[PDB]
Amino acid sequence: GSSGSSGEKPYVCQECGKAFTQSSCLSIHRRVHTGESGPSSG
Ligand SMILES: [Zn+2]
Repeated sequence: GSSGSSGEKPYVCQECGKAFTQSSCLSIHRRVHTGESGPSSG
């Protein structure tokens, strides 16, 4: 379900744009947030 208000899991990465169902997740994420990705893939 969804509510009609803001302030839902403030922790939201912007570099790649990935959310997390749990908390204190973005923390460890930033740790392994090195390198980039492009359309070119194997
Ligand atoms: Zn990210």
